[PDB]
Amino acid sequence: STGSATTTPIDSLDDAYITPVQIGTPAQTLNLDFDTGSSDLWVFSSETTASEVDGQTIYTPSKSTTAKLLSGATWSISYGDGSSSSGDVYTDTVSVGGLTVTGQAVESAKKVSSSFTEDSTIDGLLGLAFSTLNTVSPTQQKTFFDNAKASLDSPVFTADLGYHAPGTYNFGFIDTTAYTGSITYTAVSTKQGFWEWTSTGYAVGSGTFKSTSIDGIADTGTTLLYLPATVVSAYWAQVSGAKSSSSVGGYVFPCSATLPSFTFGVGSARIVIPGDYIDFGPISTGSSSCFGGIQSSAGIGINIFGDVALKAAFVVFNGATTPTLGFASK
Repeated sequence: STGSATTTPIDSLDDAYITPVQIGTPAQTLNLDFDTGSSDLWVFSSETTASEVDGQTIYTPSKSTTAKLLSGATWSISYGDGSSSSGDVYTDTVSVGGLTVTGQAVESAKKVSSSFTEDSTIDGLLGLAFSTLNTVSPTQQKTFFDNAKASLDSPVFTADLGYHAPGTYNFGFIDTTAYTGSITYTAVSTKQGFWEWTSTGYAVGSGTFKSTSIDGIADTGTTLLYLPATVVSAYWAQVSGAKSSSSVGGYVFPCSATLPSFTFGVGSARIVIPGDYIDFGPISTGSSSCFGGIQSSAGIGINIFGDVALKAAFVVFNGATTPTLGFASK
């Protein structure tokens, strides 16, 4: 089997991407944030505290003939941006782009933090990291991908995120028309439960490539590119007037700037992030200070190849017995 679903930016900045997902019988379609940095599939629901719902579409298990309470199971998750959610668990039929999993754990939110409430466009998350990170207790649950894997034509999924445009998540096949040149594969460590890999270096603009190992995670659920302070300083030093602002919470730059590109290494291959991808616009409405899309990972504890990086590539998440990651230009 295979699946193919379009993923769409939630706003003009590509802050996140939503993908329609069918849950239950008859289908209830919710728009979920596919997150390769976490491993819970959770939804706004009929159980979510009413004051914490503001425009989201909810899953109502009582209206699904295939929903079953997973008795005694609870979940609770906290994300890197400080947001959180928690609740109880149902199993139900879940389909993505024509690919169906029966008995998928669907984590129903009883509580969500303010950032989730405030984002009316995101009806929940669909985790695509390794199932070892799943938070369901006392019986840990598998991700949608883990459950689908054995049925897939090939044990892979791909992320093809657009810049200010829709893109695609495919399951079970590699669309050879979706990228240019060849795919370069690189080793993954699953030790922390992430799609963790080591980039071979970077360049700023038309500058020379610096060969240096940068361990980080491929994380579709993180907006920006978070890299070591040394690398980030070298990037922003090439932008007149750019500075790190503790009041704003990172590097800002004059909105009048033209940003240089940023290149990262994948083995001997190179992925180029155009400068425009690094522009996250005015820090506040009408400001001439703009927020940067490359930020320091210092104090996160891990480097994160988030959407800014991933949307510059066609990315293969290879879930074979020994997982690997592939990157191609597009």
